[PDB]
Amino acid sequence: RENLYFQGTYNISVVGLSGTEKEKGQCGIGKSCLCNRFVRPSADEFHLDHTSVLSTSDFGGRVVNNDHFLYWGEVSKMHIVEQTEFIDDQTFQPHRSTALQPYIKRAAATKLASAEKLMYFCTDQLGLEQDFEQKQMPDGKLLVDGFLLGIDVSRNFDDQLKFVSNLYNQLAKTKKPIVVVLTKCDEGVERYIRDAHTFALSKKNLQVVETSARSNVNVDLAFSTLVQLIDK
Ligand SMILES: Nc1nc2c(ncn2[C@@H]2O[C@H](COP(=O)(O)OP(=O)(O)NP(=O)(O)O)[C@@H](O)[C@H]2O)c(=O)[nH]1
Ligand SMILES: [Mg+2]
Ligand SMILES: [Mg+2]
Repeated sequence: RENLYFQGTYNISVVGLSGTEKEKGQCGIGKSCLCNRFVRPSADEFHLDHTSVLSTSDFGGRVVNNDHFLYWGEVSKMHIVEQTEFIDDQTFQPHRSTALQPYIKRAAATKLASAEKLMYFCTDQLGLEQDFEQKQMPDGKLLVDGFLLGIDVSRNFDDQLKFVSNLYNQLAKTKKPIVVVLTKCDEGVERYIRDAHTFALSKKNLQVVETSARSNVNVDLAFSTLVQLIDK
């Protein structure tokens, strides 16, 4: 409720350039690794490799649950979702392509009902979910409180930033708090970092947190920064 000092639970959606392997140059922008390091930061539980190329069976399992988002779990309360795009492992087109909103619209969704969705660990889990802990997304539904807007600044960047700008506009229409997160800063390019900062400075009170999921720098800070903004 709006009158409370701390709302106590925070549903955070992590978004950024997403699509086919080709649209990502066979290299995603860092959403999954950011989420993974936040929710389960131990070396034993952190995976650098989280493919979004899935079989129809993987896509229809209870972890993916016919969604283009993943429930990464609960941090203790913060519930973490990654908005992405899953492609078929034979046709290489998005799962349910004809039925889908474009990513920018999909990713800006603030009501995320996926009943009996299980928490995601890794693509190994998929269709083998009995082999992992089975934690369900709360209430089968999340009302998004805020967004982390990811930008890969590591060494086609200008097209990424164009996409980020269009995605930002969709997010801003929600009137939900947004924090820009620069990802893979352990390999960061100063020109890219500078351009990302210029973009965020063009907006009203848009903070930028510089992160590395790989080196485990500023991951908690990115999320805490958003939680603080949510409660303002
Ligand atoms: N150097 C470096 N590489 C990283 C970092 N985070 C992720 N990566 C690399 O970038 C790859 C893609 O990261 P990933 O988190 O899966 O991206 P994504 O945005 O989830 N991709 P998708 O759009 O497919 O869901 C990883 O497999 C890893 O090689 C980081 O902090 N530093
Ligand atoms: Mg991912
Ligand atoms: Mg409040």
